[PDB]
Amino acid sequence: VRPRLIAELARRVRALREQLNRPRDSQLYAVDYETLTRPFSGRRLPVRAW
Amino acid sequence: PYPPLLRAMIIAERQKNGDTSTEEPMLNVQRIRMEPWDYPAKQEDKGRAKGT
Amino acid sequence: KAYRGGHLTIRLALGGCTNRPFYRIVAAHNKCPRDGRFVEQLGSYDPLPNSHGEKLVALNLDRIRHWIGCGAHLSKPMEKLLGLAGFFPLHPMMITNAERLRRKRAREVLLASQK
Amino acid sequence: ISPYKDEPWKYLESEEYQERYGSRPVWADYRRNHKGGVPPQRTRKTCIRRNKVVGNPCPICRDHKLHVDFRNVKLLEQFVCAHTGIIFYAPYTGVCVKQHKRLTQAIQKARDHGLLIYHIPQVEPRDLDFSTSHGAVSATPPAPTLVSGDPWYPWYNWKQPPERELSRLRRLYQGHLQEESGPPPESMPK
Amino acid sequence: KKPTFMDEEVQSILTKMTGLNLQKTFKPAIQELKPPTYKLMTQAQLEEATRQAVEAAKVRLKMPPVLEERVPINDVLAEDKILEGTETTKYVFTDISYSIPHRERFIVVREPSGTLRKASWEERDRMIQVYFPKEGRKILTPIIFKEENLRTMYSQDRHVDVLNLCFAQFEPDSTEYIKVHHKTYEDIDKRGKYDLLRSTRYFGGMVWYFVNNKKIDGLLIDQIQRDLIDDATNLVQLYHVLHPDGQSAQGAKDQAAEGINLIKVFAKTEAQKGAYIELTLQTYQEALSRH
Amino acid sequence: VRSSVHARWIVGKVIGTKMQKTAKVRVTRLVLDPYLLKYFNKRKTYFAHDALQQCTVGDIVLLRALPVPRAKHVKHELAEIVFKVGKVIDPVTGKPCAGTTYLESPLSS
Amino acid sequence: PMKGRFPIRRTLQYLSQGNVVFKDSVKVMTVNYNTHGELGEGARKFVFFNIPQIQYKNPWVQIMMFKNMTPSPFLRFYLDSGEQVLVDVETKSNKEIMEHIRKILGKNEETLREEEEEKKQLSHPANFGPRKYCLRECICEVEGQVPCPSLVPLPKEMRGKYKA
Amino acid sequence: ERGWSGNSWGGISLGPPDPGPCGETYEDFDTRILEVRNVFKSIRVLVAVGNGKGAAGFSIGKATDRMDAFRKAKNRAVHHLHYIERYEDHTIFHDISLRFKRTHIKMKKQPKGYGLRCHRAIITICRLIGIKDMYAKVSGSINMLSLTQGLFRGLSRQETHQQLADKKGLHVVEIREECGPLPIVVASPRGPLRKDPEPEDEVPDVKLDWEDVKTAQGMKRSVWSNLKRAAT
Amino acid sequence: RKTRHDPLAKSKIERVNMPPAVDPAEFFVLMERYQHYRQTVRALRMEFVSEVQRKVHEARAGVLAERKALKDAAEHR
RNA sequence: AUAGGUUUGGUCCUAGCCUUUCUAUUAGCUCUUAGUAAGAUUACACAUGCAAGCAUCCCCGUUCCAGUGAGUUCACCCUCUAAAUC
Ligand code: FES
Ligand SMILES: [K+]
Ligand SMILES: [K+]
Ligand SMILES: [Mg+2]
Ligand SMILES: [Mg+2]
Ligand SMILES: [Mg+2]
Ligand SMILES: [Mg+2]
Ligand SMILES: [Mg+2]
Ligand SMILES: [Zn+2]
Repeated sequence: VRPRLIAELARRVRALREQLNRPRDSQLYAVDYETLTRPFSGRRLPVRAW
Repeated sequence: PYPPLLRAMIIAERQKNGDTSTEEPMLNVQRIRMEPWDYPAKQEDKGRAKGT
Repeated sequence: KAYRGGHLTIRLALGGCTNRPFYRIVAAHNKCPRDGRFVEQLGSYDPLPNSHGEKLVALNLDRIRHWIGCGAHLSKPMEKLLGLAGFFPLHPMMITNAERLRRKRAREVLLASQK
Repeated sequence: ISPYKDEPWKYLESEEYQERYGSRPVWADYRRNHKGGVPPQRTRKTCIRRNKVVGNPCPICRDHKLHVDFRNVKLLEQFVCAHTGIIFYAPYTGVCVKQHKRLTQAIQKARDHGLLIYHIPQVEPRDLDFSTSHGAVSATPPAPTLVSGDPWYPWYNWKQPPERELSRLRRLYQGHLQEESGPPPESMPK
Repeated sequence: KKPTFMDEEVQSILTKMTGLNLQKTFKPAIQELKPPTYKLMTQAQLEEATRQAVEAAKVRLKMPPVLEERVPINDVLAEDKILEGTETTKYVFTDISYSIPHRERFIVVREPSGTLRKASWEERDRMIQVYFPKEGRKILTPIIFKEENLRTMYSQDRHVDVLNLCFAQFEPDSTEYIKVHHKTYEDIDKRGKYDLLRSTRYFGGMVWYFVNNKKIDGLLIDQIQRDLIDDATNLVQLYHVLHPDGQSAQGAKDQAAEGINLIKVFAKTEAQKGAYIELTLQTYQEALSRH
Repeated sequence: VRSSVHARWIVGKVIGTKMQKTAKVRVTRLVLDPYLLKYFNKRKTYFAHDALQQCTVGDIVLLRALPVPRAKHVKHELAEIVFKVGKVIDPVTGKPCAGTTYLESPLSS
Repeated sequence: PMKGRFPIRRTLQYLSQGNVVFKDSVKVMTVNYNTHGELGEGARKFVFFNIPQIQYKNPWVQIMMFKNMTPSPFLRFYLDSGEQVLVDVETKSNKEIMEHIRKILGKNEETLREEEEEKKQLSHPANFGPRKYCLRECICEVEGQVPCPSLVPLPKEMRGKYKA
Repeated sequence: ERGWSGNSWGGISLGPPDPGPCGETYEDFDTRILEVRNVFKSIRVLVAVGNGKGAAGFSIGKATDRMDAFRKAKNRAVHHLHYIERYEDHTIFHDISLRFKRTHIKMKKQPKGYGLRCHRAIITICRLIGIKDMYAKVSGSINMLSLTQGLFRGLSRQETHQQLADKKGLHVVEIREECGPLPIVVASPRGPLRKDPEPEDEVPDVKLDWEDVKTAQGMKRSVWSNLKRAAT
Repeated sequence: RKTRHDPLAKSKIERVNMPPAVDPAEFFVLMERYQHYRQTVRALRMEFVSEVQRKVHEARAGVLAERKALKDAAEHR
């Protein structure tokens, strides 16, 4: 089997970059009260919570 | 009580094996405690939104 | 084949032809296709009434009990079928639908009386 | 027009049939026209197309007095092997597919009516034990609910919720409420 | 107690009365044929092969048990009135677990009214044939069993074929099985066709029916005419043990009747056609003396 | 359950002894020819651990599977020497033999 | 004609006529026999006629043969436990050898019947599926049930084209 | 009616043989042409005759005119008749494998209703003989004269059940699958019967044919075998 | 079906899934019915699990299996 | 293969080619109705519109289903043992 080292390198780099670029609670759980959407993702909250 | 068909099978097997008890087959539900759907869950096991 | 997560479920796989459905009650991985690979066939269900006016349901109850005891889930139509068989309690939604149909027919009868 | 339509079997003990065929099968002298030494593996579909016969009609279609009927047992026997009871395949006798299907149906009907003798084997019993004592075929003791006329479980019946719970739900679903439903009809409305 | 049809004594009497004709028992079947095989055999080897064939014939002639008509199944497992009117057709639920005897297999019906009940015998048989098909059985009753078709079969002297079809189609304790067997026996008795069932597994059942219905005159006549005097005497003895309180048995005890004397006492006491029995017996005795 | 090696017990002939504490053994099995329906010998090479170096080229040995492979190709060990090359002891009578003749007569004891 | 002496040996019927199914303990069978000498004659026939049948019925059992290594012919069986079973076959006929090995290390007929019954359970007759696995494809093949639309067109009322 | 083909002489009937100089009539015999060949001009014809009851023969006739050749061949054939033994007057007594020169013929006894599954010339000759059920395979050179000669030799050298019983001094017992384990004695020795049984041969040293075995085991895949054909 | 890399449809940018209207009485009765049904079903599932594990234990180290193993070992001896 | 045609002035033998059988695709010409099944040549490039949401916010899902046959002994059995369901 030909070694697949680029895959391992990519996996390790992605893991490192995810554990150094963690989004914080202030970013993840912020809300725009006028539109009731998460600015981090843009996804609208369910109606029953508005 | 057991469901009708399952109760019938339990009784039929009981009679086949020679036992002639008249006691109804019965399901214990004491150990099945019904938790309200809004009871707090384990936050430790919950995931997190991935950065992107 | 390894699926990410998933579980065994007892469900209905559709066979037959156009306008003529037939169901095989099978235990299969929930991620597998509806009519694809399965672990074991646990019965059948012909939804069309036959020449005797009957809907035939075959249930391999020993194997159904075995697979439930092995951690298999159940699709809602399968739960309703087992409720009709008397193997399970009648599903809440069957009772609710029966009550809703009763109320609708009462409304229709009241309309007829009003007219 | 044949005078034997109502009673086809008559044609087989008429002297005309004896002159034409004698004691040999009605298909004995027939021969298919084809290229090569190996014939095609199916016969023609039908010798009669829009009330017109083809050049070489098959044994059944060449004689209009021969009627494929389940009561014409003597004719049907000529298309069944007397030593094995197996219906000859169509290229064996040269009958077209239509008449072969008709003969097969007639033979099956004659066998089902007891008019054609066929081998009926002797089989073993379905079950080893003939007891009828099991609960599957005997009577199961009625459950107490079945005696008392109650549902199998109490929750099968509608119970009006308390007013406090209904008010709590009306507070929870402000502005998205539908008309409150009372207890359902006790029986199915007719 | 009164003997059963499976009693070893009754079984032995009926086995000897049936007979064992190898040529009839192993008549050439009309089926797909294969080239025969050939063996060089001594006299001893031929005798051993004949004995093995006799054993195979004995296995083939084993008598089906005679069963009483099954009682109808009328049992309600539940009455869920909430489901009434929600469905237009009944549901039939068959438990198809492999290792269960078919008479211990749970088959239930959910009716449109909401009643969960047990299946009837006919429904049970139909479902078992649906899911566990048996060679020779059909889901729907064949039309051969109608009155006119069975009359045709009788007119062709194909009674054994009718009984084989009945055995393949119906269960022994079913109403249809009992009715068809009884009508075949009645035809045989009415037309003196007892030899048709000899050396078959149905002769014992036919004899049992005749004895239990007190109509052994025709069979006794046939046995006397075929010079099977031992069979007739055994038939009379079986009649006596089945009906030990009848006039015939008491007369046989009183007169110490044995052998042909038993037949004479039966003809004088409890024969619907005793005069013709006496005539045939006298003819048999006269021919025996002449020979 | 006791081993991860497929071949549990195998009889073979020693064909090599040039490795340290390892015997190279030739094992033949009978394989059916699908077309001819005749059984032919199929050969496979096995490395067997021989701690004492008691194996000689040409002797018939029994090999038992190791619980786990001790090397890339060494998955078995020498359970015993069934037939020492040129030093066969007749298992039936227990006497030494040279081919089909008794070196020591069975009657001698 | 078929090549070789006794070509019947190279037929599947002959190979399946074998009656020795070894227990699961037997792993290896060594057959030591002599090419010459009347006393081992039966053993030679055992190699000629019965080893193919034994191998056919026991594919995973290693069978190995040895010639003219000992004064007498013998069989040795090696078991999974490490036990070895020695069977002297000198002065015996090949039938005697077959019967002996069947008796001492062969599965009895009861166990084989139990295995066959266990096999039967896998092919459940009530299961519907391909002919390769099931007696029937679909419930439409059962008499009295609604037939396939391929053969019998369904009435206009139960078809979606005329229900819409 | 046509022969094996529309333009072929083979299979054509020539009618009954003419009354002979010996004074015998042959109205119960039928004649069939097997081959017609130009000899370089004259004509050589191979014909076969038979009464359908085991009496059959064949002959070569050479003449400048075809009809004279037919007559010569037919008249000579009636005076060189074979008698062919038939098992139950419908088939042969046992399988026959023969080679005449380079032509191999392998014939198999078959049950009733099997019909004649044979080379067309063999079908014609079997109809003349009265054999109604048989299988035959012809291999090697397909030479009509050699085929006819080999067929007649093989059919004339078959051992009946009675001959086998007299030779071995034992009962010949027939086992039929349709008749169960019933032993049917088809032949018994006319002389005394041996009290010693035949050696129960564990494995007979019979020469098997790879075609028969391959057909039995299911590795014969020929698209030409077991094809539907007209009744023969 | 779409993968997580496929963009959302432009026709669905402004879509709100309005929750369905609620009937208080039926809602409450349905909640109670689901609770009771799920309790019964969990009891049945636990019984089936106990049955399965019991069958496994009986197959591996049951009295019948022990006697069979002893008989087989002896008969081999 | 139940075989057949074809080398020579002729016979026999050997030997190839072809015919007869059954499927699939495409082409010509010709085609009425009903039911069912199946349905790009191309791992070439793609306009356009849809194919993943749900839900009192967290999460969960979008790693599935659906598609293709480019590459190609990763698929099967045993041992061991994660993740997952109960
Ligand atoms: S295959 Fe069953 S309906 Fe078509
Ligand atoms: K969610
Ligand atoms: K590919
Ligand atoms: Mg022409
Ligand atoms: Mg050629
Ligand atoms: Mg030329
Ligand atoms: Mg076209
Ligand atoms: Mg784990
Ligand atoms: Zn026609």
